[PDB]
Amino acid sequence: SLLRLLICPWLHMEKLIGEADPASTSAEIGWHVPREQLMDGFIPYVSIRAPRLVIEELMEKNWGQYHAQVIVTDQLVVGEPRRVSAKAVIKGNHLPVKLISRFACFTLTSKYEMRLPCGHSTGRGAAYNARLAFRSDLA
Amino acid sequence: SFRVALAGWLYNGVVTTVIDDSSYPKDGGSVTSLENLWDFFILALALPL
Amino acid sequence: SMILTQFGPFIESISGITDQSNDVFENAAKAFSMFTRSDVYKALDEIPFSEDAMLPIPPTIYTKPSHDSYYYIDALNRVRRKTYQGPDDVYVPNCSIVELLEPHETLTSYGRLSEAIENRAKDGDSQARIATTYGRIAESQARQIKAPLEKFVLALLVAEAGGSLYDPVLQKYDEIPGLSHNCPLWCFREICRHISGPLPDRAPYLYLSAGVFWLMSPRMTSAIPPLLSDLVNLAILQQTAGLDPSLVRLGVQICLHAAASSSYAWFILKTKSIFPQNTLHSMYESLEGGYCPNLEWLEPRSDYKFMYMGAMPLSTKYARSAPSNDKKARELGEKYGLSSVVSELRRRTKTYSKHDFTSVRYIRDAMACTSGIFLVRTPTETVLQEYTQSPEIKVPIPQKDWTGPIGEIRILKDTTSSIARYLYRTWYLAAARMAAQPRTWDPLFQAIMRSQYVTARGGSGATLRESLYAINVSLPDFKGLPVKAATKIFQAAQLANLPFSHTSVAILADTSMGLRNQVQRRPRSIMPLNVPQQQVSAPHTLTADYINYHMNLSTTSGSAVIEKVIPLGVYASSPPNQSINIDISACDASITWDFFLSVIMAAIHEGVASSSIGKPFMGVPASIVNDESVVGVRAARPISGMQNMIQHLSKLYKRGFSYRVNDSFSPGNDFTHMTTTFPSGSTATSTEHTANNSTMMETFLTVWGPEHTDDPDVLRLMKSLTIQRNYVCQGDDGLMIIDGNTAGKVNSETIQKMLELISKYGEEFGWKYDIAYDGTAEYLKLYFIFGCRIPNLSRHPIVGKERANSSAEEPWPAILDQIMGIFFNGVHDGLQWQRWIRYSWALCCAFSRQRGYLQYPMWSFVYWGLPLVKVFGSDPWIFSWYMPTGDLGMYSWISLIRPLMTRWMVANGYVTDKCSPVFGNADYRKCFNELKLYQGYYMAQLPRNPKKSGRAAPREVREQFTQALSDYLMQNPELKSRVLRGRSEWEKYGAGIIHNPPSLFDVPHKWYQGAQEAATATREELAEMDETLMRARKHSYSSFSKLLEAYLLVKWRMCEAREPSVDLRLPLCAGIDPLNSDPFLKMVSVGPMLQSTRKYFAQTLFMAKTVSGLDVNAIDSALLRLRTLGADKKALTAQLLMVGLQESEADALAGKIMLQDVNTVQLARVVNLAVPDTWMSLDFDTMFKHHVKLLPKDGRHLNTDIPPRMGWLRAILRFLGAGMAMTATGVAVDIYLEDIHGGGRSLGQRFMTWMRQE
RNA sequence: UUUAAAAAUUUUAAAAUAAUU
RNA sequence: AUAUAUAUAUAUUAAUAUAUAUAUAU
RNA sequence: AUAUAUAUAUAUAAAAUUAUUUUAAUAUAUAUAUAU
Ligand SMILES: O=c1ccn([C@@H]2O[C@H](COP(=O)(O)OP(=O)(O)OP(=O)(O)O)[C@@H](O)[C@H]2O)c(=O)[nH]1
Ligand SMILES: [Mg+2]
Ligand SMILES: [Mg+2]
Repeated sequence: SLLRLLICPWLHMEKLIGEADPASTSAEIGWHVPREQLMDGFIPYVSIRAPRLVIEELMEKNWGQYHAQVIVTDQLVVGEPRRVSAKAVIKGNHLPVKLISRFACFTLTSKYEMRLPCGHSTGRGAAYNARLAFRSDLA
Repeated sequence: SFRVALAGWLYNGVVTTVIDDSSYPKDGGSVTSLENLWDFFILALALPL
Repeated sequence: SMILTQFGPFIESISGITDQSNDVFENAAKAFSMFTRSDVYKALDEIPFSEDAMLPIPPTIYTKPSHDSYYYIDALNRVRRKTYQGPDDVYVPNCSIVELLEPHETLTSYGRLSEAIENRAKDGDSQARIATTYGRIAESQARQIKAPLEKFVLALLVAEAGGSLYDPVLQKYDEIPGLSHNCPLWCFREICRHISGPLPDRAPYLYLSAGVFWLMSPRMTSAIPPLLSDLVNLAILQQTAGLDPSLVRLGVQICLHAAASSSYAWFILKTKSIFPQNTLHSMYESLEGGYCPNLEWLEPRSDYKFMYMGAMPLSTKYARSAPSNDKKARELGEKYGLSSVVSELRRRTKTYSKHDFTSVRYIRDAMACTSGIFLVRTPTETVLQEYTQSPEIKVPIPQKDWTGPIGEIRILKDTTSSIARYLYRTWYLAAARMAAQPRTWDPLFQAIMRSQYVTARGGSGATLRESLYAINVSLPDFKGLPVKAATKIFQAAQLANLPFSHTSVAILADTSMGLRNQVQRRPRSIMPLNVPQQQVSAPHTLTADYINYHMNLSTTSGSAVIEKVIPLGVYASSPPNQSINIDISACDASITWDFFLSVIMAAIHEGVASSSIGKPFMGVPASIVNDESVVGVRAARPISGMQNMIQHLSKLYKRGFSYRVNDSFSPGNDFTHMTTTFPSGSTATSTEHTANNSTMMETFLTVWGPEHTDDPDVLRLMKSLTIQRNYVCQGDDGLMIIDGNTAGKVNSETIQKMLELISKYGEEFGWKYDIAYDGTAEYLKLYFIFGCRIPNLSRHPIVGKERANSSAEEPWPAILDQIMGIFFNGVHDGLQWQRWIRYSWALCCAFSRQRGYLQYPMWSFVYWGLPLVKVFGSDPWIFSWYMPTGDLGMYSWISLIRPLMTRWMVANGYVTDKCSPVFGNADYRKCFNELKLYQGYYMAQLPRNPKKSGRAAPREVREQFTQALSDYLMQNPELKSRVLRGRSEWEKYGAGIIHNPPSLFDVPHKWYQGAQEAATATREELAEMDETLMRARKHSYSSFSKLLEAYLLVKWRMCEAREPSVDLRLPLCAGIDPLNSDPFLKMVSVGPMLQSTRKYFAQTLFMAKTVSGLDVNAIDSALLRLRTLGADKKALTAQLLMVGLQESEADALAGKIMLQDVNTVQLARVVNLAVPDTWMSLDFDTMFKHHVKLLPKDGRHLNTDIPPRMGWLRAILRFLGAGMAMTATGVAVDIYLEDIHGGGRSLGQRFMTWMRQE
């Protein structure tokens, strides 16, 4: 009953977006912190994959009325992309599935972490009161 | 209880098996009472063994 | 000196020396108002305390560490307390408070939290959050009173300035030591001194509406507010209750040790059982004599009928035989340093060897010395300590005793070897018999059960809304409505036109949180379930109700406590008999899916199946589900609505509940928490708890006991007990009576062994019985020893008022209700009558004036119930408090003085040439206006709450709201057809006799208003009330009410003292002894209550049930107006139809109305004469029946004659006799009718015109 | 030949006070 | 001059937290 | 990216047993009687 949900929706979407453009059919929706407070980097928290016409529709949804306290650290991870671990605690309400409609294939798990590909220096960590924000390319 | 009553048939001379005191109706009972009727039924079926 | 020079006249007035008057009253109230706190503590300085009040105070109370080390932060960003000893230390700590405050702008010695800390915490800092949480929680702990302590202390000084009192019964001045032996006052003054020091301001903090301002002194801590509240309570109790000064010292010592420890509430919580454990639970290790009541319980025990049969003398054989309470008590006393106090109590208790008034007074005094504070802690600590408890199930139901699934449910195999089979059988039979009744299948019962839970109180409508939103379903919002937002009325209006398959997703939604503190117990917790979750839990509560009322039938719920529950303890504690006290610790957390809810849901799902095969329940469809209960077969089987609901409710109970915590005392805590604890907000809660309690006890005694014990004694004890003749339970707690056989008290070792068997029984399936067998009764917080009720004075704190939030208090005149409640609580506890009355006089002035002023005359307080002292030049202390409240009480106290009352009037000027039948020639109409009697009498009758006016919402949205609400009420075609046919028949026949005949269409128009007034009042309404009170005070009045006028035509005659109704040597209530003369005489000459005499003319024409939205008044007035005028029966039937009744049922009610001629309902509706509160403990029924005689003493008179067709008048006559007899001090006497001015027929015609005019 | 018994019903729906689970 | 009741007539419906927009400064 | 003032809106606190007290004009006008 669970593995069917885990596997089946992706195989169907692979027929629809098997050959389209990855830039046009993609998205990612995480916790945003402004360019200041470096004393922009967002923790992913989800990775959508869907056709272009639905990415256009998801681009305009609110996505901003969801808050959480993100606590960035300075620890490094052995993985290839230079990224620093983090944390997050949602406040108030949890993201209902209705926003990510029945037409997109999202992921059910995710680690909290931020990548630092600019001026490599990890300073002191902090908490920032992040806000959810949709993040796709031009598309 | 069943198996030990069955096994006590052949040690009649050293041990005698009886029905427990607490199986009989309360205060002698009375046949105006359903529970005492069923207690009597259980005793009547169990005694011959 | 100061208080004397201020208000010597008031001291003389309330102390029974000088006649009372309004001028001294209002002048004293002026003195109370124009008066400062520095004046208070200077007056305290004037008191030359003796050495008796002296005591060594620990110096550690003042120097305390900082709050930072007591807190930390969770991995979930939650600021929570760091326990240092045990998982209980989660209360407010004892720390400094000065380094977190900023100076107030006006009062430079007081201040609140610095705004810098609050803003830095709101930004998200760690230390700022911790400091602001500590500050807010300390403020909340200091805000748990009902008024500033200095005001209560001033009232105490006022009352005690008069000195001792003279007893009109004992003929002597009582020996109660003055203030110079009151060590609580001494400790209060010394603490305030040592904290203030050189500073001129004397109050260590000033209680205000918004928040408390701390006195900025380095000698300050957070333990001082509760300590001061304790000391004030102890001082007031010692002065108005006659506690001896040898135990108040021990109480003050324990309070000091509490204030000198790590945290105060935690110490008081660990040390809450040193006085009861060493006095009440250890009395009478050696008897020598004394009397105890001889009650006999009548034979159909289940109905709770008693009979007092005299006092039997005690003997040596009835000495205490329960197990000893020595080692554990000394262990507790040693673990906390309170060993000297424990040894003193344990020694002083062993000197009482006679059941006497003095020993019960000893117990009362020893138990009034425990602190009565409302314990307080952060909400995130309550939710994280209470809701983490889980059942400890040591013998689970085997997995091979469950059939396959039927939807969300599995069934117990009939061949199970567990003990759950008897539970399953009980709930199955209950469900079957409930569903078999034809009453549960009409639309009226469906609608009543629907509307049972649609109230104006919150139901967490938010999470309902945002959970329905998650499946793309809309909901009306009704923008612009003055109605409250978080109310179940609002949810119900939203959820009118919605199919069940849509709203069923909101059954798994989470719940909000509620909080509430108590005396001597951890802060309560609450959860309100929404409308869908309350709907789907109908079969559970219905089956629980059927079990409680028909099958098991061992409970006191739904019965009057003071007529059935008090003498239960009186019987179960009398010496030949014994009592075991059984309680279930953590009852909510012990009811989960793995033992109770699974079995209960399978039972209720199977029992209902027979008589509900295709029908819908309260708006629920007839869904289908496939079953696998039979091996090898798998088939989809239809089910019912009442089974569909059990399916949804089971899928809710399986996962547990998720609580959304968001406390306003710690910034940054709005987490969500998920538990398995059964909720305490469901409709089905309090009934299913008692059902499970009774069921498990009966299965205990019938099955588990005899199968695990071998000695003949315990077997014979468990066979002679049944839950219906030897057990009484209500919800969590319980009581087990053990009758005494002919050989005397039942043996003790056998009872103990049975107790440990019960303790072992609880652990198999989760419960943890807290059993107490020591020779005293315990039920619903009522204590009994040898048949003598013992009031617990620590549970009724005089100054304590609870505030689980930060909201401000209701403005004056909202506090007079609480003051009257304080007086009544003192009344029900048997305090020294003269002292308590005088203190209440002194206290009802200080809360009488406040800002263009508006003052209450004392006559209003006399109207509310407070009894006079010395009015009109009479003798001091003639009136008791048993005088009722209102017109009856006024008539009562007037008629006893009327002759002197008029000769005084004539002796000071007031004279006229008009022979009034009541007051003769004196002109009462001018003097009572002058003396401000009419003013108080008519100002007391005015409400003191802002009547919430409609804010004139828009017509469109209001119409839509009321329409959707009505659609929710009348959902099925049958109710609508009934009401529409009723309206048609009314317009055919009843058109003209009534203009707005009530139906089921005016219910929404009452729910809408009930949503209105749940909001906050506005300044317009406050100013309106102030101006209305001023107006009603500034008139000129000409007479009393018409009812009191008609009353005053009747005279009486006090002839003979009735014979005693109880022995004068038998203690029946501790504190009511010969020292307490008036209550003792009333109790011994009237006798206690052991009868049932409810409803003295509560007759009405409407004898059926309808929705809670409707009112009995409208339907009753309509039926009365339609029966007096004599219309056709079709009109009555049309009214009863459109009020939502069946045809045959409505017509049976019409026949009922046609019987029982309407001369009684009219009087019952015109007059409001009831039995006052204070008479509930006495035997007023026989006083009405036999000892108020309407045939006067020397025969007929031609005036007291009553016409044959006016029988209702005898009722009012018996009223007036009983009230006039109970008002006077001394013993109750035979009162005879004396004379009716006018005549019997004339007075009857006077009442009859009023009855007719309806 | 005149008098008189009169109905003791409910579970009374909501709002305030107090007690309890 | 004021108020009460009697018949009728008339009008009439009754604390903490968060989000959004304006403005000023950086 | 932020701070302050303003205006608007929103969310949060339950069920049961017991006893007591209150819940048929909203207002005015004419004719009637009465009291101050
Ligand atoms: O704050 C609650 C207190 C309890 N009552 C109701 O009383 C029932 C039992 O109440 P509790 O479950 O709170 O008593 P308890 O276990 O704390 O007893 P101890 O361990 O202290 O000995 C629950 O079903 C609840 O609904 C609530 O209405 N208010
Ligand atoms: Mg408890
Ligand atoms: Mg409890």
